[PDB]
Order: sequence, then C-alpha cells, then structure tokens
Amino acid sequence: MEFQAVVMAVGGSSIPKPLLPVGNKPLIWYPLNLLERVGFEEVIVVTTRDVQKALCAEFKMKMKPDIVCIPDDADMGTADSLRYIYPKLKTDVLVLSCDLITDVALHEVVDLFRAYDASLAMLMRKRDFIGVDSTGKRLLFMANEADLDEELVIKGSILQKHPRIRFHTGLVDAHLYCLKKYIVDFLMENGSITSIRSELIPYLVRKQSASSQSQVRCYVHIMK
Amino acid sequence: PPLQAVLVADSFDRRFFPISKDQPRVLLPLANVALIDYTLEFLTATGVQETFVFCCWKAAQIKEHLLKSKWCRPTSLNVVRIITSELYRSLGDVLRDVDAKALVRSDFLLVYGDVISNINITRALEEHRLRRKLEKNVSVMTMIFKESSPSHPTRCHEDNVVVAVDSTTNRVLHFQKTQGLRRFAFPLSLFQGSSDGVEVRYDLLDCHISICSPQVAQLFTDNFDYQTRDDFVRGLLVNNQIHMHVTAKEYGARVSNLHMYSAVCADVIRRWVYPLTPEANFTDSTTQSCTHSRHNIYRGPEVSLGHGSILEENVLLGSGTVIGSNCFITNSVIGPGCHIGDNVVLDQTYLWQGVRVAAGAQIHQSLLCDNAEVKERVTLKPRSVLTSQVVVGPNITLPEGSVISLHPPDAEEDEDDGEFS
Amino acid sequence: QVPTRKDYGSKVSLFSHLPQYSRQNSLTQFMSIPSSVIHPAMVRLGLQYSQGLVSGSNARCIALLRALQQVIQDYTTPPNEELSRDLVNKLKPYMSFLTQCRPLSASMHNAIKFLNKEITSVGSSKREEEAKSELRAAIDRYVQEKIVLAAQAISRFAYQKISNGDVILVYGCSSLVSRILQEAWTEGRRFRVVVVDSRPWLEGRHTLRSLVHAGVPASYLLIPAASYVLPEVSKVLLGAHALLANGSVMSRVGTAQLALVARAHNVPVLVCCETYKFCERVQTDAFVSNELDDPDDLQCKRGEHVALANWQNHASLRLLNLVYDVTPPELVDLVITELGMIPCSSVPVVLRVKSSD
Amino acid sequence: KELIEYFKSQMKEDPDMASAVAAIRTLLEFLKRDKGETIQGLRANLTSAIETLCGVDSSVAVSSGGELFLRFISLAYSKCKKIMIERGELFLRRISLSRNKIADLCHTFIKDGATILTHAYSRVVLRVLEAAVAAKKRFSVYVTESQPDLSGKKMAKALCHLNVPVTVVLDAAVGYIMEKADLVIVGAEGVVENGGIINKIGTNQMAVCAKAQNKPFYVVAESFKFVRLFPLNQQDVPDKFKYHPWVDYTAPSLITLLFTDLGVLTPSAVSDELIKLYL
Amino acid sequence: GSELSERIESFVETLKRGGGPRSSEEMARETLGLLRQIITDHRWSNAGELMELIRREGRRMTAAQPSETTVGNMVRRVLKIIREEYGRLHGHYAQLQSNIIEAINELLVELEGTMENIAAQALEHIHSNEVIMTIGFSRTVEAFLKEAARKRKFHVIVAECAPFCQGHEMAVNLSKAGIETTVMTDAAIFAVMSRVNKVIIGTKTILANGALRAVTGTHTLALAAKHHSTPLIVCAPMFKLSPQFPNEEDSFHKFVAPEEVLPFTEGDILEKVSVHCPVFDYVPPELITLFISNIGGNAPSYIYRLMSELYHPDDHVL
Ligand SMILES: O=C(COc1ccc(Cl)cc1)N[C@H]1CC[C@H](NC(=O)COc2ccc(Cl)cc2)CC1
Repeated sequence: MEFQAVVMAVGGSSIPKPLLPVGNKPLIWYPLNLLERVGFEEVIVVTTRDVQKALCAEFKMKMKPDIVCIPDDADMGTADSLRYIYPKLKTDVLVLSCDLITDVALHEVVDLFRAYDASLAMLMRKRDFIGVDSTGKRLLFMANEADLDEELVIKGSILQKHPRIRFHTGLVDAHLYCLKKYIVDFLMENGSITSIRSELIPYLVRKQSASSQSQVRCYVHIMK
Repeated sequence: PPLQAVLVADSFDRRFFPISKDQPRVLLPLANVALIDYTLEFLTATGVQETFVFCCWKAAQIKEHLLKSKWCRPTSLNVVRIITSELYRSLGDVLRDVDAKALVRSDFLLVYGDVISNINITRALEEHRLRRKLEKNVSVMTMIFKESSPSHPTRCHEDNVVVAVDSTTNRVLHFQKTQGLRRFAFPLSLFQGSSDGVEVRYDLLDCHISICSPQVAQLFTDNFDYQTRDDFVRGLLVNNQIHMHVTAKEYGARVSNLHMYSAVCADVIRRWVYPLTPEANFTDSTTQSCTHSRHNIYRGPEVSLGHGSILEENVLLGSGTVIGSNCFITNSVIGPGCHIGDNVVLDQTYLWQGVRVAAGAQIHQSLLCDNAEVKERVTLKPRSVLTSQVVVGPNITLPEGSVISLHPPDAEEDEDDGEFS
Repeated sequence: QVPTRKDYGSKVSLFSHLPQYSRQNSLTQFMSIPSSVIHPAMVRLGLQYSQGLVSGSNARCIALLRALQQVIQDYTTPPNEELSRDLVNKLKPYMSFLTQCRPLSASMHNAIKFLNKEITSVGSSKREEEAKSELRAAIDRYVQEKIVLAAQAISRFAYQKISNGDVILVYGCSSLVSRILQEAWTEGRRFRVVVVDSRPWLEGRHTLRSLVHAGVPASYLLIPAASYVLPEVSKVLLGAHALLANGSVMSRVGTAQLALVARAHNVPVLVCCETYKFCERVQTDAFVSNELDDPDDLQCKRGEHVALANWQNHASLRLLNLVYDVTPPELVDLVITELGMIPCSSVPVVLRVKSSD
Repeated sequence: KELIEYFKSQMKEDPDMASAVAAIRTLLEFLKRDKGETIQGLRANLTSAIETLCGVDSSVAVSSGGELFLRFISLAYSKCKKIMIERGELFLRRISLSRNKIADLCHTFIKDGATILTHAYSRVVLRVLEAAVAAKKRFSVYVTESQPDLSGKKMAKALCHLNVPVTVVLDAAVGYIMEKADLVIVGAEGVVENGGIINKIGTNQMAVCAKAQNKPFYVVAESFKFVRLFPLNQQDVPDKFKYHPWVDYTAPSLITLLFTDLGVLTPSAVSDELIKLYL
Repeated sequence: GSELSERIESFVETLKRGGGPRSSEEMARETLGLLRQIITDHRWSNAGELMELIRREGRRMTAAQPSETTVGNMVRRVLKIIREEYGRLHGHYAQLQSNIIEAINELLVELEGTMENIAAQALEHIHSNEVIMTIGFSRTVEAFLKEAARKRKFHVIVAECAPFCQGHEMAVNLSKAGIETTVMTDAAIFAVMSRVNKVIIGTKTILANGALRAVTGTHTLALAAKHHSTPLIVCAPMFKLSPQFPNEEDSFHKFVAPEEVLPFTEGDILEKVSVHCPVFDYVPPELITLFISNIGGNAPSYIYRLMSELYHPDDHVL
C-alpha cells in the first residue's frame, strides 16, 4: 500500500464542520467519496468526542465498504490526531479532513509528491504570504502574518539558490497533504508542535534530532 | 518626438584611488578605448540624437578628449553638448541643473559616463511611452535591468540589488541594495499597492540605463535632499511610480569599481558586447583597429610577436606593442606602445599605454596604468595596481592587495623609487 | 489494466511505426492513487522517466535496478506457487508500463534480461525470504561491478591514452566521459576539453558544469559549429548508449554527425562504453529503431516571435527530434571497455565472451 | 652480461633466423640456467631479460614475443616450473613450424601470371614465394629498395636465386608502379589489436596506394608478432620501437587479410585472438 | 553635396552596427544606388579619378563590415563597368557619365530579375515525390521550392540553424504553400541524410575557388551529402560572387555575441569557459555538385571564368 489515507473530523465563526451542515450529503461524505473513488479501500477517520460522542455513531451510515473511525479524547486537535493515530499507520500518509468540498483530480498533487520524491505536497486555490519559484511547483517560502512579529522574513541564501520568487497572498489551503513516514516520525518524536496546519511552516527545507532520516523538499499545487 | 539623453561624465562617488586622481574615470581605457566612448557609441546606436555631457571634475581633459572624438564631427548624427561647472557634486545636482536650464523635453536617457552596453531600448522606450499615455503620465521612470545569476562576476556585491516587482505591470514596488546584508526585508503594503501578484527578483543586474520623464527632474528639484538615483528610487517607492524593463539577450553594466572594470573588460574581449568589440573599431580611429584571430586574439598591427611567444585566449595587443620571445599572455589586454621582456607571464593583467615590462616578470590579475615600468625578476600577486610612470625595482614580490603610485597618501608607495620605499 | 498513451502530434511518415508522446500528457492520471495494478515504486519510476527527471543511461539503469529491488523486497509468493515463474510473470506489466512511459534503453533491456535470468535460476526448493534477499544481493553486486568497477577500469584505460596538452571534443552529457576526464585531470594530465551541445535538450551544459567544477579548461559551442573547431581538436571522446552486434554505435542523435566530420578532419574518434550495454540487436540506420521525443521541444524562444508556436495548425508541417542515431563501425576507431581497448569490429566477440561462452 | 652476447652470437649463429625466435631461445635458456625457484621472484628475472633484450634491439616483434610467451609460461610450485619448461619446449616447436605453416597456407593466394609487390626484405614473404614457385608458379616481382637500410637490394638478391623475375624499384616509385602490381604482400613486424601492422616506414604508403587502386593488400606474420598496442595516429606508436623514424603504423582499414599460423584471418580476428589470450 | 556624404555615412554605420537592409538583394540595390549617386554628385572629369574615389569609398565600406561581401563585389562590378566604358570610348566626358549611368541602370534592372530567373529555372530540377533538405533560411531557396511546388509534389527537410533558428520561419513559409515540410535540429542532419535525394541551400558569398561562405553547419551538411553522394545544389544569384580567394583574405567567419550560444544566466562558469558562435563557415568546392544562377546552371569549376567575366583581375584587392 503506497498511501494510507486519513481524514480528520475536528475543526481546524460560521459553521461547525464536523456534524451539522449538510447540503445534500454529510460533510465527510465528500472526502470519503473522493478517497474511495481513487482506490483507498481502507480509510482511517478520526472522530470527535468533545461533542460527547455524537459524531462516530452517525458516520457509519454511509454504505462505505469499510472504514476506521478511531475515538478521540475529551479535547484535542489535528496534530494531536496524527500523534494519536501514529501507532496504527506504517506507510506514507495522505491527510485530509472534514471540511473539503472540492473538485480536485488529486492525481496532480500525488504525482507532484511522487515524481520529485517530496517530503510534502500540498493543495491550494486562490493573509498567508506564500512564495513559489518560477515553476510554481516547489514551496520556497510560506508564512502567515499573525505569526509575523517583524515585517517580513526571507533569507539571502534561498534567494541565492532560487533567484526569483513568485508570491501569493489570497491562497487558501485545502488541508490536502501527502506526508512522508519520517515526517510523522518527527511529529511523534517532538510533541512540541500542534496544529499541523501551522506545522507546515517549520519545514526548514534549508540546512540548519531535527532530520529523522538528504533533503526535505516541499511542493505545492495551485488549482484552476 | 526626438530622443535626448543625459550623460553624467563624473562619477561623483570617489572610488578609484588613485587612478581617478591622474585622469578622470570616464577616460580610463577599457580595452584601448575610453569608457565614455563606449557610452557615446551605445547612445548613438540606440537612436539618441542630442546628448548632454555633464563634466565636473577634470572637465577640461574630458572636453578636450571628446572634442576630437567622432561624436563631435559635423557629420555625426548624435549631437553632443559638453556642459561645464565645478558646482554640482551629485547626480541630483545634475538633474536639478537640467530642469533649471530646461534642456530635456521628453523621455531623456539618464546614464553615467562609464557604462558598457549594447541594449536597444526602443522596446523599453515605446513601453514607457505607452504606459505614460494610458495612465496619465504617472510613470516617471523605467529602470532597465538585465537577467543575470547571483553567481556572475559582473554582479559585484557592492552593486548587488534586490527588487520586488509586479509580474503583471512590471512596476517596481520595492528596491534596495544587498551590500553586506544576509537579510532582505520587503514592506507589507507592497502587496496592498499591487494586488495581482508580487514577484521578488534577485537575478537582475543593474544596467543603469534608466530612461526617465522630465518629471524626474522636476521631482529632483522638488526634493533638495535627493542626491543620487538610489535615494530617489527609495524616496519615491515609499510614497508617481517607477516601472521596469528586463533584458535577456543584450549586455549592459557600468564600471563602478576595479572588480567591475576587470569583469566588463573580460566580457568585452570575449565579444559578449557585440557589436561593441575591439575588432569593429566602433570609434573612427587609426591606432585602434585589430584583426580578430582564433580564441579572441585581437592581434593588432605591428605588434612584433617574439619567437615562441604564446597567446592563449582572449588576448588583446595594442598597436606598436613589442613582445619578447617565450612569453605567455593569457586573458590579458596589452595597451598600445608597450614593450614586454622575455619569459614574461601575464595573466588577466590590463597593461595600459606605454607600459614597459622587463624579462622574467610574472604579473597576475594586475593593472599597470600608463607608462608603468617593472624591472627584472618582479612578481605581482593578484589585485595589484601600478599607476602613472611608477617603477618597481628588481627582486620584489608585491603582496595581494598592493597599490603603488607617486601619491604618498593614496598608495603603499610614494614619489621615491619602487625599489625600496 | 494500464491504458495506452495517446500518441501526441503528427508523426513523420517514415517513423509511423514508432510512438510519439507528449511530456504534458502523462500516463498516471487513469490509475489508482494507492497503486495496486502497478507497484508503487514502478509507477514512481515511470513518472520520473516520463517527466525527464532521469536522463542518463547509467542513471536510468540504476534507478530501474533500485525500483526492482524495492519491488522484489515487497514481493510475497502466493500459496501453491513458486517464486521463479510467478515473479518473472508479475514483472512484465511493470516493464510494459515503463516502456509506455518512455522506451527502454539498451542498459535497461540488458538489466531486465539479466534479472529475469537470475529469477528463473532461483531454486524451486529454496524458501522465500532468503531467495528474495539473494536476488537483492545479486542486483547489488551486478550494479556495483558493471557500473562502478567498469567506470574505474575504463577511466584507467582512457587515462593511459590521453596525452598532455591535447584538445578533446565531447558531445552531450555522459557520466562515463565526465568521470574519465575528471580522473585524467586529477591523475596529472593537463589538457583542455571542447564541449559540443545540441538543441533542444542542451545536455552539454551538464558536462560543462562538471568540467568547470573539476577545474578542467573548457570551451563550449553547438554542434553546427563543430566543423570550425575540429582543426584545433586533437581527439573526439563520446559516450555510447548502445553498441550493436555489427559494431555500430547507437547513441545521441549528434554523435554520428560528429564522427563523420571528425573523420573528414583526420581526428580519431573514441567511444566509451561498458559490456552490459552491448546488444545482440543490430540496425543500419536511425529509422528502423529510434525514439521520438516531444516535438514541442523544438520551439525556440527567440524573444517575442516564436515561429513554431502553432505548428499543429499548419497541415503540411511536421516536427521531429530524434533521440538516437547510429554511427557505422568504420567511422569509429576505439571502444574502451572493461576488457580494455578494442576495435568496433570486436564488439560481437566481447558479446560472446560475456555470454559465458 | 650473459644474454647480450648469446643473443648476438645467435644472430651470428644463424643469419637465416628471425629475431623473435632468438629472443625466445635466449629467454628459455636464461630461465633454464639460473634455476629460479620462486613464485614471484621468477617474474623479476623474466622481465629483466625482456627489458634487456628490447633495450639492445628496438623491435616490436621481440617485445611482443617476450610478453606473450612470458604470460604463456606464467599461465602454466615445484611442479609449476617442471611443467612450465615442458610448455616452453612445445611453444618453441610450434613457433618453429610457424613459418612453414605460413608459407603453405598463403602460397595458394598468388594467382600465377600476377605481379607481386613487396616492401623491404622479410623472411616470411621469401618463404611464401619459395612455396609458390615450388608449386610451379611464374610471376613478376617488384621490391622497394628500403632506403634507410637497403634491404630491397638484399631481397632482390635473395629472390633472384629462386629463378623469378625480380625488379627492385625505387622507394618513392610505388605510386608509379602500383598500377602494374596485381597485389601487395608485406611481412609485418608487429600486429596491433585492431588489425593494423607496425612495419617498415613505407608499408603505410603501400597500403594507402593499395586503397587508392583497390589492389589487394596481403600481410604475412607469425602469431608471436601479435602486440597489444592500439595507435590512433603515427605518433601514437611507442617511440622506442620507432628508433628519422624506422617503423610506422598501418591501419586495418588498409589491410585485406592476414596469413598467420592460425590460418588466414580478417584484420578483425586478430583482436579476437588477443582478447581470448587476455594479453 | 553634404546629402551624399551623410547618406554614405548612414549606409556605412547601418552596415557596421546591424543588418540593413535585411535582404542582400535590397543591399545590392542600395549600394548600387549609392554608387550611382556618388558617380553623379562628384566633380570628376577623368575616369581614373572617379575609379580612385570609388575604390576609396569601397575600401571604407569593406572596412565597415568584411563579412558582407555583396557591397564590395558590386563595387567591383561598378569598377568593371567603368573600365569597360573607358575602353569603349578610348580603345567623351558627358557621354562617358551618361553611358556609365545607363550601364548601372541595366545592371539594376537585371538585378531584380535574378530571383524570377532562378524561380523559373527551379522547375527542371525537382521531380515528383522528391525529398529535399535545406538548412537555415534563404529567400532564393524558398522561392525556388515554392515555384517548383506549383507543378510538383515533394518533401522538404529544413535543418534549423543553431543558434539563429532561421530555419523555423523558412519551414513555416514553405508549409504555407502546402510543401510537406519536416523541421529538425541540425544535430539530426547525418541521421536523416540517408533518406534525402537532393540538398538545396543558399549562400552568403561564393569565392573564386568555387567554395562558398554559408551559414554555420552547412559544411557538415555538405560532408554528409558527399558521404551519401547526394547532389548538393546552391541557388545563389550572380551578385554574391566574390573574386577574393579563401585564404588570401582576412576575416572570414563572423563571430557574434556568445549570448546566442550560452546565456548570461549560467553564472560563474562563464568566467572559466570560452564560448564561440561562428555565424558563417567555409564549404570547399569539392562538396558542391551544381551552382544555379540567373544565367543558368554551372559547375563549381566554372566560377573562375564567371569571375573573369565579372571582375577585372587588378580590382580583386580594391
Ligand atoms: O514520404 C516521404 C517523406 O520522407 C521523409 C520525411 C521526413 C524525414 Cl525526417 C525523412 C524523410 N518520402 C517519400 C519519398 C519517395 C519514396 N519512394 C517512393 O515513393 C517510390 O520510390 C521509387 C520508385 C521507383 C523507383 Cl525506379 C525509384 C524509387 C517514399 C518516401
């Protein structure tokens, strides 16, 4: 099995993504259908429990061949989710999560992850300053502005390596990442970092117990 | 409308120590040809009809040299206006003098007098005019850059620049120099100023061929503190806007320091600045015509190559030169009327006019200016300079960084002989 | 089942029997993401091949052997079956997927043939795990010797041929030729190398960068100007992609042209190759068997006017960039292999000796 | 020393004897006399003999012999040398029958009524012509005078005793007489891998003219002359063998066939023999 | 007066800096018009002084750009015309000038007919279902081929010229007329040569030896044609004929900025590597099968007689 897909169901102003709002099919039904459409006979889903166990009971009613819905603690997040499900995964991870209403032919992002043997591949569509190279495939710089106490950070070394960087501001991530096994090794070995979405930025693609394996390249796909 | 230009013939930033003290920087022969001659050739080739040569320091010498040049002949299609003043000491002063006297009228080429380039800016000029016509003449300047690599020698760390531009309108949003900086910052509201894609560029070599509207001069007189071009750009981008044109297939660079001088000389000898090549004799001279042989060996007339003397590659030999036998010249420019001894090894050494070298001399990556002299058994380490009729005695080996001249406060040597102090 | 790749563009009539593919339109967009029909490593390698990330012959063969190691390592014998036949039967779809992503090279063909021969030679009575890692160790030994020891031997044999102060002309990118020149410069030889390159791949920049990093004096020019520089050249060194039974050299498209012009200029032509790239196959032209790259690569970015932009919109316009060409054995002087120096006449003899005969 | 004078007197012993045969005889007696019973020390004395003998004589044939038969004996510890001397004796016997085999395979390739064209004096060419005339074959002969050492006159004198019309020609007149020669037979002094021959200075001219007129270019040589060299141009040949050079190289492109004791061979087959022998 | 001087200058600098006009037929027309205006707008009475000033200005022209030989050889044509007129009137001053002017006029009216002459001649050299190969771009050769295409069906293989891929626009122009055209890299010349019937190429200059100075890479194509014994045809008008010989001259190849061969963005290696970009190259006459001109086909072994017919032998040095 190349990929062991996982779908997180914990949110992370408008809409609790886990349970309530369903136009036509349950919120996780779209991720589950996207997964089952392209192989993925086995799926691991992480079930909320701060709802007082009101999520897993109703998500086994979608007529899917077989899925794994692991229970959670009284309250945890998404990096907590990955650390919780670490012992039961043994290969590369394809992390999605509940709020995913998308058209994506994920063959593209998975091919980006494969061809260049990336440490990580991501999916985005048009306050997070994201800078890519001329090809637009490899992730050079990425940083929110809530994080950014100082004005803006960019190293001279990365500009010497990659001269021109194309930047974007109005990019929103689909939370669709393809994680290596050793990145999950790093995550488990360092409980410091929570909120995976914020864990993408300490990529340290450039050379500084931190490299559990060489290069740790990262990549992006920008949708139509 | 016609096309004017401003040619600042005095690099006010005091750099060439003490080479500028003897003759102005713009008169330094790059490869037997002055830099101002290269700039005038570029200006008349790109289509400039009237230029304004502002000379401040050693103005008499510059005027005398230019008056005899081709560009001052009555048949020349490029008109020159040598302007004379000991008052202005900065580019901003030049531009405010321009707007005070009201010389330029429209889209004049601002350029210094020490630029080596062959860029045809008709495309950039029409782009600038289209931008100003469409957007209410709010674009005041178009900065012309060349696609480069951060590793290229012609991109010195002193003049290295990093910009943040708009990939759609190519307008310059942020601009700064990376001299001695391991950290670059780009303000936040750059993204607020242009909302359709910001791109940071570090591969851009600054050609210093900015083509500007008279509004640039109006602004330079509206802000007395504006002294040079970089300050003007910084002050305008923090507040009218500036635009850009990037060149891929044409050469351009200004000789700021000695490193840039060497790099641009090596590029010119190797025909990177075609058609501005030594063989072409772009200046209508008689002592500056050479025959381009294989491996870029511009063997001139009556050079008198010795028996077994070897010219490896990218070697220029001025006319009237005399080269001993069993010599080894490689990637070096030899000025006209130079005598070279026997078993002399020259490597990337720009021997100017009248240089006399005795037998056994080993000169590497040096610069012997006019009428320099070295005696028998003299070794020069890289980045060593001799200046204006200075003599180095026998059995001397100069260190790496060693400038020798007849000016005590401006050299490691003085009026005495170079043999010993 | 793996679908067939659509043949992009309009093929030249003489090459209608060969496939023409587009780099943009890949083959993995109709496959399951957790690939099951094709092993993950094999689809990975096919995608790497199609995009052109793996170019060199030695590089392609080594990547193939590593992917095959990853495959056999993860292979498990089904019940009531023997590994000998089952594994060689299961490897065929992977080879077909590869050849669909990009035609197999001679090194790849020879490696796959040797691997199948070894698999069929695995004992029926033997268990599974030690058979698997015996196959892994055999692949390790095979690649180790046939690549690195062959390279070292050929480097020594070529060093005892390069003299001091001689100009050597090289063409395109070749790991073997670059290693030979680097080792010759390190040993003490003082020479200069002229690098010849050709559109559209411009693979000569690779060996140019390698030589400049090694400190060897280098010069660069494209293949049309080769006639101008050969008077200075003292010797032509090339890297073969395949050596056929008749002694002909099947290598990059610009090799035979350079050999012809060098013969016209009295410049001896040397080709460096290993024994594992020898092939009992034979051809007399670049038409019977070749590879057609993406014709869209011919388009030149000459500033503002790309002339071949919409070449498909012109009915009578055909584009073609050949990846290989054959040099007749009489245009080549030396072939430097593990066995030493041989004439191209002696290639099939070496083939026989390497056939355990 | 001991080998120098014995080689000299072997040359004096048999003026009708080759130099490679004398070299193998001298090395055989050298190994049989000193009684070197050492696994690795024996090779030192061997290569000393070889270097001495090609220092006195600048022949590629002597060095090639040396190399091939030193490998042959080394390819054969007390019983090692005891069987090695056997194999050396049989090697000498085969090398003796070499020239007779060469004559009696190649004498049938001379169509009678033809015109042989030969370079400087060579024993193998003389033997094959003797075999041909013994088979009742009449033909005309042109011989190059071999200007450096007038061996063409010697060849003409030796062949006149065989009752055949011999016309020694000028060194530079082969280009004039090439149209009057039905074939060219030259005895190679050494055979390189690719099939070329490192023979006297004018042999390359012979071959080039042959290709200029499509005339068959035949070469006769013993297999102890097979040297493992690969010269690309004239200067690529070892300079020691050249000493105004004395011996130059001829590409296999210019040679039709080789007549060795191993049978008639295409210039392609000598490399096969050499790589089977493994130097 | 000064109009003539400034026009001569303008022309000199246009020839020196870049290529103007682009077509060398237009260059011949321009230089002939300028020579006419010179011979009209000077105070010359004896033919010797006129020839001397013409030689001086032609020396200046040749020094402007040596690789552009059309200007120089047409200056030599004008000198031969002056010599012929002087011999006619001496073997007479106003008649001399007007006769020289009408001679230049007939030269000019026959100048624009060379294109059409070669186009008409093209038909009897192309048969149905033939495979042509050509390299680079040549207006004469594309006119040749598109005139032969009106009555014949054939294939053209255009080898692009690196770095200046002028062959691409030639292939497009040929495809416009429905001439089945294959475009390839120059690296594939020998690989495809085995399937080519003829080679038709233009030229920049024909030397007295019969050799021709053509775009780089054409010498390799000629070597391939000789190897495969395919006829190599050169469709060159009679104003590209240069009386100079191959190695009695100077400045044969034209070297342009290496930026065309290796770009500036390669970085530090550009200080260690020597890049060379020769535009033209030398093709010996042994590799040419037939020359096609405005008068008709001729073997390379008759170009010397054409020289004797065009240029005075004392004017080969200008
Ligand atoms: O289709 C093409 C295109 O050729 C190329 C297109 C591109 C490239 Cl890369 C190379 C070649 N060429 C034709 C040219 C006629 C031929 N032969 C015939 O049609 C028949 O030939 C004969 C028939 C009878 C005689 Cl007597 C001689 C030849 C077939 C192929």
